[PDB]
Amino acid sequence: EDADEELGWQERALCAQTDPESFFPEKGGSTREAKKVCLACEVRSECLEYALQNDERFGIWGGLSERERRRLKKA
Amino acid sequence: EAVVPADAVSFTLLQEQLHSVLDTLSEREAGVVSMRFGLTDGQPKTLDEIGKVYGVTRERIRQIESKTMSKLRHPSRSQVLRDYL
Amino acid sequence: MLIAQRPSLTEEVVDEFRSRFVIEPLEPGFGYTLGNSLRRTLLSSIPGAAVTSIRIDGVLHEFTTVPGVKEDVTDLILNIKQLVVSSEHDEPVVMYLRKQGPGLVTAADIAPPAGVEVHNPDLVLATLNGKGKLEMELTVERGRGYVSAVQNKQVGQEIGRIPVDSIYSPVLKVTYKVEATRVEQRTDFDKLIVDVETKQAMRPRDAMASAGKTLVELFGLARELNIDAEGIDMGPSPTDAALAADLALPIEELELTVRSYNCLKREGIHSVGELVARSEADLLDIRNFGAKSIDEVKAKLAGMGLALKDSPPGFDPTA
Amino acid sequence: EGIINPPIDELLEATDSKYSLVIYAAKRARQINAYYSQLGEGLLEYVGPLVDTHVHEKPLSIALREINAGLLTSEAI
Amino acid sequence: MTAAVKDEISRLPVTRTCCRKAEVSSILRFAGGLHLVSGRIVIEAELDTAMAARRLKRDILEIFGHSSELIVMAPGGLRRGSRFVVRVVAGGDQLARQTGLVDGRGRPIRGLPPQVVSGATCDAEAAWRGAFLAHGSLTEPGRSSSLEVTCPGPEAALALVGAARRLSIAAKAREVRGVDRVVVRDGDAIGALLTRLGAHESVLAWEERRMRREVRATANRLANFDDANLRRSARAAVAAGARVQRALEILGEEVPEHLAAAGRLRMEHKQASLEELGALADPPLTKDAVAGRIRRLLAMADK
DNA sequence: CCAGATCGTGCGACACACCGGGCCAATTGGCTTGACAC
DNA sequence: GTGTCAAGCCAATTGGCCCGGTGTGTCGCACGATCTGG
Ligand code: SF4
Ligand SMILES: [Zn+2]
Repeated sequence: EDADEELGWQERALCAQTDPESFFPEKGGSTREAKKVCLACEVRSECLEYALQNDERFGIWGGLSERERRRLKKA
Repeated sequence: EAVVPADAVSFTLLQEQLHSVLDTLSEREAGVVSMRFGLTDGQPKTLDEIGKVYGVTRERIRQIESKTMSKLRHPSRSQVLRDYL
Repeated sequence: MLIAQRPSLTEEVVDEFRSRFVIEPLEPGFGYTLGNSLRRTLLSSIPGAAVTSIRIDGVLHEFTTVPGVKEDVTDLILNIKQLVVSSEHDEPVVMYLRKQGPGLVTAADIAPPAGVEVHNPDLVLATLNGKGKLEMELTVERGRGYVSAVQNKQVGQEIGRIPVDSIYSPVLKVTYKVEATRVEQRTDFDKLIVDVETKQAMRPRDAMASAGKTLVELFGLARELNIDAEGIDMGPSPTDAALAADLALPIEELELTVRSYNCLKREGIHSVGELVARSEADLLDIRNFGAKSIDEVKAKLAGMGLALKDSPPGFDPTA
Repeated sequence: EGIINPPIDELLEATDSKYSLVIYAAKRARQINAYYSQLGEGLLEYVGPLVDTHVHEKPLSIALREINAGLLTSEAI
Repeated sequence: MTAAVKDEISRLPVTRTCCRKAEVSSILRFAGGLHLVSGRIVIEAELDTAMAARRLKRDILEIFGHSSELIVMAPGGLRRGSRFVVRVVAGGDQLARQTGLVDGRGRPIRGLPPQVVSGATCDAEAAWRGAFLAHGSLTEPGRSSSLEVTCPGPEAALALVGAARRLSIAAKAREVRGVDRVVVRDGDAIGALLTRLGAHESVLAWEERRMRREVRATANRLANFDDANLRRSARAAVAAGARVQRALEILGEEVPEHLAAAGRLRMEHKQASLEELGALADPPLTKDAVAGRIRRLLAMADK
């Protein structure tokens, strides 16, 4: 369009159009919904890179949970 | 060293937006964040006092703060607050 | 080059015979290139018919008054001048008015010969008092624009002839103006407003069409110098531009009998254009033919009005 | 059309002078603006507009139109 | 059935600007589309409701500043729907950009706009009002009911679920054969939600209906609620018999032997199952024959 | 003509559709306990 | 007394992932009726 400017990859996150509470389950909640949503987001690689760089162990980023991020970070 | 009206109105809008965003969270999470950063009274509090009021461990209180802090810094609730930073 | 914004013409009706046309949005300038041209062509380039001279009676040039009639010579001439007539004879044609007695002599009392007509019989031409008589003759002929009695004075002298000004042009008054109209794009795009007022005979729209045709001919006269010369291309002609939505569509049909669609699909027809034209012979000769199938490819084929054996646009398939 | 609508002569037939008309129209405009601002929240005494409006019309113009049409009355307190 | 509830919802007066913007965005996101033409964009919205088309038209014009068309060509294309298609041509690109459908200088947006999400709870109520107006169905799989709205994608379904959560309600996304929807199975939750949207008369009618009907003890469990469901499919066959009496009002158009016999067996044995009815034929015909015969009887009596 | 498209008819296949009933898994959320830095 | 990290365990979720009745409807197709048309 005529915006001619991009703030970054945040503006192009699919999860913005979806329940923000579904990415932080609670009391035995599931993860299939958010993980399925992430697999269509275009900036998934950028989201995962940002999550790894900031090394936060809460919520799910890039389509992976906290445990998956820990396992990936082990190497 | 005067009050620029644009900056004052911007700060007031930021305060309103922060209160609105913190409302979407649960009561416990919003309360712990408010009493940790002292939004209501401007008096920062230690983790142990927060646990005392909540009757939980200090480390457990530290756990809650991190969860909410990451929740706000997510690519689903950040864009409502990105501009003000 | 491409104009990139095709101007449009819109009419408004003020009275029975008064209109106001708006052309917009014209490129910067171009509100004066074709404003004075339209006004002058309207006012001086449309054929008409009018009275040229009159013969009130055997006695005249007593300008003080014509005996028997209340008014004077000048008022009578003006009333005659207001008359609107239509004629077909190239040569002048003479008609007579023979009202008698007291009363109000009007246009309906005239006795035009064949080939001429008077469009406002209700016009009042004079008033007769004291059992007066008014035996008048009117000569009518065709012309263009406004030509005065000067250029109509006759060297040959006749006792009763009196030449009068002739108003041939159907349009009586034309005015125009231009304004700025663009906000979205850059300003300085011209909007042209022309107010036209004619007489009872002709409507403003016909006058506008005739003037446009005459100007188109006049400027084609110069465009003929080198036909392969680039100009400003309007581009999307409205007629075919609109009809492209249904005439040259690749899809042969959307809703119709499946039997006929299947039969005609694998027989040498893909886009409705290939079928609209040369339909009868193609449907007859080849194995694919139907008696009542015509009803499905003749009447229901006209999505928005169409008959077969019609010339199809876009004969080149955009493969 | 624009800032010359409605005409001042027609408006002055509904009041005593320009000075009173100014305050009359200003008070009505403030009422309309307050009604718009608090329309979503709990109901309040404010009412109007009483005439057809546009997408984003100045409340003062609506107040002047209402005054001209004769849908308002001014008392003395 | 639903039409009355949708009418009550639409006739309701809405005041807060944010709610109106959210409702317009939701309706445009569910039952509307973009039709690229001449390198520009035009917006169409097909609604299967009486006046919600006027509501969307007025809201667009007032809060966004645009002029609509409201062509009443039926949406189904067969002219039977008699439902309204509102179009925006001039400036529709700006409406698309500032309603949330398309933003970020890129493709359209799959789910609900980011602005409707993350807003006051009233904003979520408006989002549900719009979504339930676009599509919807108030089904009764038995005596207790279940709402339904066929969202145009999993992202929209999940967004609606999340918006429901903020209203204290319980919602469940679901998908079948590639088309997905949102279902709230619990009847009490159904009433709770339908109260928020604005409808009350419809809420009262639904509450009285379900309350009176549901209180039919059948020991639950299998073969005790399952027999209750055979009887409920028999009540569905009673509705089919009502369709057969509609066919009788039409006279059935001098039907042949097979369909007449099938209808007679269904009516006389109003509780007998399709298999049981088929077992009653002189030449024993299977459940398939009765199924096809009722299918074709309904097709014939459609008029 | 009479033969395929469309549909009547009919038989079956099969995907649910319950409607509940239950064993186990993910993961994981919450809480604590200890340990290490002030 | 505070502010981090680093494990560790139990528990109610959802959820996977099934058993077990019929039952129903969408398709998936054979025969055949009827119709419209090569
Ligand atoms: S990958 Fe990141 S940005 Fe994309 S939907 Fe998932 S959490 Fe949002
Ligand atoms: Zn709201």
